[PDB]
Amino acid sequence: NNRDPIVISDSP
Amino acid sequence: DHINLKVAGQDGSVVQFKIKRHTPLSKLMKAYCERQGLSMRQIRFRFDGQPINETDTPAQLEMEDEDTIDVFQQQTG
Repeated sequence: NNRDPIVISDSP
Repeated sequence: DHINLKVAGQDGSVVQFKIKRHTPLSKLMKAYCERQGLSMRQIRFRFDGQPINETDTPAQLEMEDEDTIDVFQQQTG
């Protein structure tokens, strides 16, 4: 199992 | 709140995309694009078979939580 984590930045 | 989209690569990589429902999918495409270190013009994002546009959004495409996205590669020739 290969998991890559991506976090997204959201502008208010 | 945040929505979790299931983006999977042809290699079998599953990314835990923590994004919102109003955040542009264009940013999502670029994120994975930069993550793997490839060009955006090299990969194609497909949602339920339909290609994702730079003007598309989760709320627009009616993307629900835990929705899957397929990423294909552009044929060289």
